[PDB]
Amino acid sequence: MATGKIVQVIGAVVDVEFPQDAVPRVYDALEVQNGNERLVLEVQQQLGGGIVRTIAMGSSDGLRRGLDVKDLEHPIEVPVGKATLGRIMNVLGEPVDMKGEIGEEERWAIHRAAPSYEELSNSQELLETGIKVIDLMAPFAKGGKVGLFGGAGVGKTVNMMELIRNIAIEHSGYSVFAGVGERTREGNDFYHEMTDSNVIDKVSLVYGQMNEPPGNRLRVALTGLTMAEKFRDEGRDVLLFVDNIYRYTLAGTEVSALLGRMPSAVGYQPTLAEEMGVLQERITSTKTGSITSVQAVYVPADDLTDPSPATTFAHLDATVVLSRQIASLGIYPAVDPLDSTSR
Amino acid sequence: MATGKIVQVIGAVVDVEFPQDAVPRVYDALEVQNGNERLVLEVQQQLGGGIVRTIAMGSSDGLRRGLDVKDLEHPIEVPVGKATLGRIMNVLGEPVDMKGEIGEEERWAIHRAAPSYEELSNSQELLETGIKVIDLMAPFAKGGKVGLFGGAGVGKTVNMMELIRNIAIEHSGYSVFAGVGERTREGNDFYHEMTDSNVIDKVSLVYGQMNEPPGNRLRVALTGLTMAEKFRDEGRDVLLFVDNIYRYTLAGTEVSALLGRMPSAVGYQPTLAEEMGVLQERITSTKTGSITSVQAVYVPADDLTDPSPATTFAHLDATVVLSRQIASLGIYPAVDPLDSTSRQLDPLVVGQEHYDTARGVQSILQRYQELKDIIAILGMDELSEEDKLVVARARKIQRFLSQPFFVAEVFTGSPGKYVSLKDTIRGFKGIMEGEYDHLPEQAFYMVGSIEEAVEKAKKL
Amino acid sequence: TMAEKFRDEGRDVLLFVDNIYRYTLAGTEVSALLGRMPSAVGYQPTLAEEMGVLQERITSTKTGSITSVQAVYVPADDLTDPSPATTFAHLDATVVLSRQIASLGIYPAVDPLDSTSR
Amino acid sequence: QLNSTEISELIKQRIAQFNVVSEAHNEGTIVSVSDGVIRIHGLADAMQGEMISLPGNRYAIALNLERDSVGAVVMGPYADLAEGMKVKATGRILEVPVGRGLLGRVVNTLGAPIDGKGPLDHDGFSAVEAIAPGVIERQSVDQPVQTGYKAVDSMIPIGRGQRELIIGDRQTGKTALAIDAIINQRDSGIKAIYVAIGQKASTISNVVRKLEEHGALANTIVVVATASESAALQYLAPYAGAAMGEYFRDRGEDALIIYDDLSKQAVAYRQISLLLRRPPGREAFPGDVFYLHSRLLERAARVNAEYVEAFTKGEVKGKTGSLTALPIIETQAGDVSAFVPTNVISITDGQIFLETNLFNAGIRPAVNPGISVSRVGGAAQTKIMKKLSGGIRTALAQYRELAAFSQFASDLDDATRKQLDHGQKVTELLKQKQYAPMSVAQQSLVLFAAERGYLADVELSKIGSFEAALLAYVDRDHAPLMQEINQTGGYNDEIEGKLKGILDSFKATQSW
Amino acid sequence: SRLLERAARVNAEYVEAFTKGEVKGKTGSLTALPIIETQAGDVSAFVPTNVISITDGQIFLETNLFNAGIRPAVNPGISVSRVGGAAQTKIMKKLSGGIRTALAQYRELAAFSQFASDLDDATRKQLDHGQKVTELLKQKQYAPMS
Amino acid sequence: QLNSTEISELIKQRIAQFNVVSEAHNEGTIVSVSDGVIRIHGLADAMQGEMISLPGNRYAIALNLERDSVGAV
Amino acid sequence: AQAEIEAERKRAREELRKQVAILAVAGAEKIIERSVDEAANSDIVDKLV
Amino acid sequence: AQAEIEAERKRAREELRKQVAILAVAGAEKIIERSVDEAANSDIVDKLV
Amino acid sequence: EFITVARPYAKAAFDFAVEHQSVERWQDMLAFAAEVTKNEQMAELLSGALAPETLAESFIAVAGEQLDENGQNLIRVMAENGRLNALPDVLEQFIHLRAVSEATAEVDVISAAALSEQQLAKISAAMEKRLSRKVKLNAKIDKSVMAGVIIRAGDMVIDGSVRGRLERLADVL
Ligand SMILES: Nc1ncnc2c1ncn2[C@@H]1O[C@H](COP(=O)(O)OP(=O)(O)OP(=O)(O)O)[C@@H](O)[C@H]1O
Ligand SMILES: Nc1ncnc2c1ncn2[C@@H]1O[C@H](COP(=O)(O)OP(=O)(O)O)[C@@H](O)[C@H]1O
Ligand SMILES: Nc1ncnc2c1ncn2[C@@H]1O[C@H](COP(=O)(O)OP(=O)(O)O)[C@@H](O)[C@H]1O
Ligand SMILES: [Mg+2]
Ligand SMILES: [Mg+2]
Repeated sequence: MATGKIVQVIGAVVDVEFPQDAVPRVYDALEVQNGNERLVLEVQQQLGGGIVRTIAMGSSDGLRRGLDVKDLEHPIEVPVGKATLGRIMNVLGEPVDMKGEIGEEERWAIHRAAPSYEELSNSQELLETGIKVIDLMAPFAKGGKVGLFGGAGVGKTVNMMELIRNIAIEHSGYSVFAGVGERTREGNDFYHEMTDSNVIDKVSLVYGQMNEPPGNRLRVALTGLTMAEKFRDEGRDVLLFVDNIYRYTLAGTEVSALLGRMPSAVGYQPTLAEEMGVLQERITSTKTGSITSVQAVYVPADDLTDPSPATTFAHLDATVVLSRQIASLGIYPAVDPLDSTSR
Repeated sequence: MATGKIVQVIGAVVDVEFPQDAVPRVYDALEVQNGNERLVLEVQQQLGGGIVRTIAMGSSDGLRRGLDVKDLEHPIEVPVGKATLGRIMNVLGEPVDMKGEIGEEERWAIHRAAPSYEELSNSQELLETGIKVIDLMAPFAKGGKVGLFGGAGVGKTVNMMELIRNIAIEHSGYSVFAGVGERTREGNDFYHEMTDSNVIDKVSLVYGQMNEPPGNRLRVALTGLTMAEKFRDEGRDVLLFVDNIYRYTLAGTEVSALLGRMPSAVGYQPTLAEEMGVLQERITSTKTGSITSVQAVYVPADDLTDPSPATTFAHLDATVVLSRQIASLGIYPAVDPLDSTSRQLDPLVVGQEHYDTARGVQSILQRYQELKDIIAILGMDELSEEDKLVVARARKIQRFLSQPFFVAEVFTGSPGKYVSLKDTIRGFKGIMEGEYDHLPEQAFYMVGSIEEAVEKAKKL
Repeated sequence: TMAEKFRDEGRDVLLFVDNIYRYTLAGTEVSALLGRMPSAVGYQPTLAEEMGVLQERITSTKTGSITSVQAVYVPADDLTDPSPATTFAHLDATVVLSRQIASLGIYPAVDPLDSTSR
Repeated sequence: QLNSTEISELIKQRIAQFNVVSEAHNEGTIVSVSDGVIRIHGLADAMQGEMISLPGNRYAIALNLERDSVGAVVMGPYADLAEGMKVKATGRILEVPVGRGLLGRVVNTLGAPIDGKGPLDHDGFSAVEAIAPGVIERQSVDQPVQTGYKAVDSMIPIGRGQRELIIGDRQTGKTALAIDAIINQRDSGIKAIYVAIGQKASTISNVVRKLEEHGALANTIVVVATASESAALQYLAPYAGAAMGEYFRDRGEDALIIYDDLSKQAVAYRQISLLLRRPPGREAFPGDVFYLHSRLLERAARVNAEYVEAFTKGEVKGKTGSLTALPIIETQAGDVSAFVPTNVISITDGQIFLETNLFNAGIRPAVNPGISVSRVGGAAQTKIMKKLSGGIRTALAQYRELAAFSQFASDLDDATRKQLDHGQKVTELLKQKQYAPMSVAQQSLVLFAAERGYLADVELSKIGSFEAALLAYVDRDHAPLMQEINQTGGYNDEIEGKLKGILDSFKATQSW
Repeated sequence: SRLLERAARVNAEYVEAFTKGEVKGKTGSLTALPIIETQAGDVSAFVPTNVISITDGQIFLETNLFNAGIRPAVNPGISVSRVGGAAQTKIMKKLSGGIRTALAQYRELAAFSQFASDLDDATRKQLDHGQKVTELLKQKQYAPMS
Repeated sequence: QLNSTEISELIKQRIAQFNVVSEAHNEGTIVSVSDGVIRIHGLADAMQGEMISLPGNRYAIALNLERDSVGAV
Repeated sequence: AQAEIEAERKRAREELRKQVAILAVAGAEKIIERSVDEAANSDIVDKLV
Repeated sequence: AQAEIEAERKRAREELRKQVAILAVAGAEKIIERSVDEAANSDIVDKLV
Repeated sequence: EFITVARPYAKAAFDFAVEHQSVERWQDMLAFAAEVTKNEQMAELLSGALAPETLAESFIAVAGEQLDENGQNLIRVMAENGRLNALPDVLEQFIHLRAVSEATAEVDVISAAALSEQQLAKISAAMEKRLSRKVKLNAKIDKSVMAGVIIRAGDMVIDGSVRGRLERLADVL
């Protein structure tokens, strides 16, 4: 039974009105019949008088005022577990490959609190990646964050594929690859290169690319992370790849501007260091398992002081720099050992 | 009959309330009695029910709430045709020269649509200015636009005076001068220079002075454009002089800030590029006639990167670059020959002779700019004997493309000279080839045709 | 006010103000809550009047004289911040300290190329 | 025209076919008018992105569906509108005509023909704001698009489905390079589209005259939003062009589209955004200006045979469709690191950086090696061009740095003296005249001449006359080889020997 | 602008009409010298931009010159007067052109000054002449010269 | 013209009897929730800096005592 | 061609003055369901030229 | 040249057709205004309802 | 204009009037207040910065024909917020809400002359089938239509006027 009414539509922002007592909570998901296709709205604010301001997880065009809105009593929920290995999904946990359907047994909400203080593992351990340059000059902490700073042509994709392979064969973990705000061409060729290397059977992919409305590019990273968390609970060691966290920051900035909040230090949203910490704090080792993360980072205007790099570097444990000079020498992986760093 | 009543006055911005049936449309001219003076208002916005938001064209002092407002059901509309020639008018098409009424026959509204791309006339007929450096290094065709970029004090206004005179008593075509953001001293000097030089009878002058409300300064470019478009319709090849585009963009910024629009990149108005396009798209040649135009562009703080000069570059066909260094050397006009350019400077439209002469002049001057520091450190007697000749020939070129203007006489006393393009090419082509290696350098300074150079050397 | 009372008794008085900048800063902190639109860098619209209303009455008269030394903090070492820039006009002798010279260890760290007197 | 019965029969057919009955429609009132934005009261069933019809056969786009009013932007002259006029809601989200029938005609953002030559014959309409093909529906770019310029086709190969950014300062041959690419597309399967944003009308008049003069116009659609037209038309144009191109893409054909001054689209979107009071961002551009350019350029794609087969409901089986975009960006003093330039550089797959100090030195086209790249690269390039061109880019970049060093070092090593000559000849060879596109065989044999040393005696000068004479000689005698090269693009030791024999015979027997 | 455009020279007929006779032949004049303060020498500010756009010329006083001892620290060549010689006695107008050219040459040849004894004597004579003119312009306060 | 957090059913409660202060000054109702900031209606007895107890076991800090509502975090 | 089309239009305009009489009655009779009144011609000829 | 003359022929034909359209529809308007009755108005309304 | 500020007050007044079975009295009460709001002297008082409480008392006094529940509460709440000038709209909104709950539509018809009362009754029954409400026709005699009728049912309109057909034909040409 639908109970709400759309009252405004301004770009990707949709306001819907509910009875005074049935008001949804903050991160609940609503849905609407936008013609034939159903559309999911994620609530962002509760305004006075039953009005609720939400952001559309899809194209906003075609929405009338007064459309009936149905209130799902839970946040966005996505499939998790073994069933998602080798598939491709969007933010909403829907297959955007064409292999049919995901036979998941269970669904998890993408929003939850980070591990509690008494739940973190009372130990510190290394992750043997099997690559000489990384293992020597920039070791990985099991449960740490790692930055990738190289450009293009330097073999970044082959590094990610080698990591995906080794974490599965030599260790006994899985991997999640969350591609946020990047080219569709590169995800297509990356899927083809992973299936042409028999590693596709060991990685689960989630994509929100540049052609996607802001909310998708915002929440795709949380979808990937909550799948990595379901792998963690099973007792495994997981790798989570974020193809560009700078685009997660930038989509948070776009959504903040759409909601009409005042601009922060360099125009970034006022909630930047919170939105970043809410993601990066879930990537930790626990006394049941661990999630390690490899994050491609992009520095605006080559400025390591800009608020986005400055906020990201607070969380990174290790830093691997890829250089074209090392590749011109025919040395692979093209890791620069002088600038590569680990704490 | 008047039907509006004033409901607000905040500076130059006035709000007027009308009956719901009769609301004036946008850009309509309203009229109100500011005491004994008659004030018109231009409708900027229809906001809310029956209220109308307007800019006062005259000064807003003395207005009070509840005054009656009559709406003239036409935009601001001005007299046009022969009757305008040799008069001074303001943005409203009212005379300010005290020579009595204009004695009009017809009036046109200042707001109108630009020609469509199908009505344009592709043309390549070069204009022949009386100025050596501009004819040589930056030729421009009928219907084209020319921008005189430079700082303050470099000679934009006197260059435009010289162009008006040369294209008014050598080629006898009409001209229109729209002084947006004029300085009253310079406007009076212009009026007396044109009345003394007998050209006043072929120039139509519009002034919006600096001490007038912002929108009054803004509209003036459209008033001068509307007169040039009347003269074009008659089949003439008119020439339109805009005294400073930078002050047009500043007037637009001011008007936009008064209306409370949200500002843009550098505080400029959001509509900056659309105002520039609505101005510059009406200035084009057509199958019946043509409007050529030259525009002075002040570059603030010496950067071509801020929104005003950056946004006007997209429309120009020729750009002349004036420099205060060259002027301080004492060479006028102070055109930098290396940095001024044109889209029409290629062999196919100017001929191979003109193109080769121009490229050779630029090459000689570049080589001299290279040799200058070797001369400074080593001294001239170390240069090779062909470089000691490039130096002298470049130094004579650098003299020869100065020129005495007819209007600069009051600054220098010497008479002006008009130089045909044929004589310009003949002179530079001779100098580069060594036909005048026997004359002093000062034989070329502030002369007209090369004949004056040889005759001065013979006198020197 | 206490300095003015000692001036009006015909005495001559020394007044030391240990950071005048804090007066304007407390005005900035209050200014937004009083419902006044912010100015150039956040400061209250009335920065120069608030400063001049205090600064103009700390002066010597024909009945008595006040000699005064004010410390004037400059935020973020920016000598062109509105509060220093609008303070400079009031004083007669301005001594400008600089961090570069202090980093040398050369105290007193006066910049002699910026300090001046009437 | 003496047969006035033609006029009377036209009017009689119009009167006869006039439909007398009327139908219900939903109607609102204009409450406010300012700067191109209108507020409408009513239209309870208006939908976001809908086309609202104003009195005068023009439209507004409903952008804001506020609780009690609709904020719409007028597409055309707004100034005659007034409070109290009544508007009707069309049931349509923003459409444009599409199809072969408008191929070779000039139209504006709404698909209305500004060409004068009568109405279009489209097939159906396409939604302007569409969604790109997904990750699984695309294919790798591995087919060449030839731009006809030796510099680009050798150094910076473009593939079908690539997005290559033409970026450079004002007046450096951006528009020329784009329209010469269009003119080259004549006699290829590629259909061309030119979207002019904010251009002055004289530029468009010249562009159309040059397109018809060189016969390329019958291939290409021209979409016009001139500098004086309302910002709504300038902002929403490239999406119309992209839909007209995507029609061909979805049918398994190849298209190429040029967006002239996306930076002017970003300025028009900034204006339309600020006039709606939307919060600003780094340089007053709205927050989503990236999502303005991204969702446009991501539509330029190559789509696999299963996607086109499923879309066209089985009517086409083997074809793969593609749409190739060449956006143009204007920088100020070459600061690539500006906001909108570094966004579009973060979106595309390469850039053709055009350098102004090369352009003024007569190096036209002024492509700058090193800083310009194609990340698709040699996969798109044809084999003969890939073989011949491998060195040219790095050879040119190192020549440029060495010739920068040279000015301070007279009397320099005789080994670098040869690199610095051969680089100066290759840099002299790669420039060419305004409207002269060159086929793959002509470029290939000129590059073979340059790479295999046949210049070193003629290295003197007159290398332009040498290049013209070489082309005319090869066109006279060895046309069956130019045919083989143009049809196959293949390269063999046999073809290597043939090209040696051609240059040996040319150098010994002809003049320049 | 509406403040500064009130400074004007007025012809004899305006004076004779305004005073309703009682004055004839004479011209009225009001000369305005506005002062502006810039923050660290930036001219790109708002109020400096407006006033630099309105007036007939500018006298730029710079702190780098004032510290070196060039007082008054007028920066020539960056400073403009659009009136020129028309507001000069013919003796001053005659004598000023060589000063302008000497300082323009000095400004062009200024860069080499940090390497003076690498230079040629011909340019050296211009460099040390431009220094002597710059030294000659210096003048003490409250000593007006006829 | 904008609303100021006066809404239909609170206006209805005031319609029932204007002097709703006849009810307890000790408590109120949440009216909006945005990014951790909360607006509360009622709490005539609230004092600035006070701990306000929410359902569950949570607290908010009363930052603003405005004309009709309390702003808290 | 300009002089040809000008005289061709001048010739057409006279005949269109006949045709407009018919076409105004056509346009009236098309849009009312009982046809228009005969011999009302005096007002149409007052409109006609 | 012939293509441009064809464009001018189109322009003149359209201008003439527009003038005759405007005159004919104003004529039909005055015809319908004079040439009406209640039996026709009732018949129109009865087709609408 | 202040539709948006009047919506909450109208909704509250109506939603209260149905709890106490007096919609019909509330409507006339609000109509009385909406008329007092228009007077030239009262409109001078409402613009004056009196304290909301005394301005409310200065407004209660001129209307004693008012419930304790209605005037002495609604007017005071609107005065505290300074909304009293919104009363003319709080009325219209109230009426509209009522027409919504009572499933009624105020269809308007426009014609060049009176309809036969068979035409008009057919119109009633046909609109009641087009819509799903009891219609309440009101006619207007506008001469510019010349023949036929315009039926306006809110934002929906059906145009059968000969002028509309004429101008549409004008644009088919
Ligand atoms: N290869 C070439 N050879 C000779 N001339 C050329 C060449 N390419 C461009 N030009 C000339 O250079 C000028 C500028 O070219 P174009 O209009 O393409 O520059 P643009 O960068 O597109 O201009 P803008 O940036 O102002 O829009 C034109 O006059 C054109 O004729
Ligand atoms: N470990 C490796 N061994 C051999 N070659 C490699 C290795 N890593 C990278 N390369 C080479 O570098 C190229 C880089 O291409 P690619 O991986 O597509 O770059 P990117 O992924 O950054 O776009 C690979 O195609 C391959 O030729
Ligand atoms: N050709 C010239 N001959 C003599 N003086 C000149 C010449 N050109 C410019 N000047 C001097 O420059 C001054 C101002 O020039 P102007 O044209 O007003 O510059 P701007 O471009 O700043 O308006 C004039 O007072 C005049 O003395
Ligand atoms: Mg000037
Ligand atoms: Mg261009």
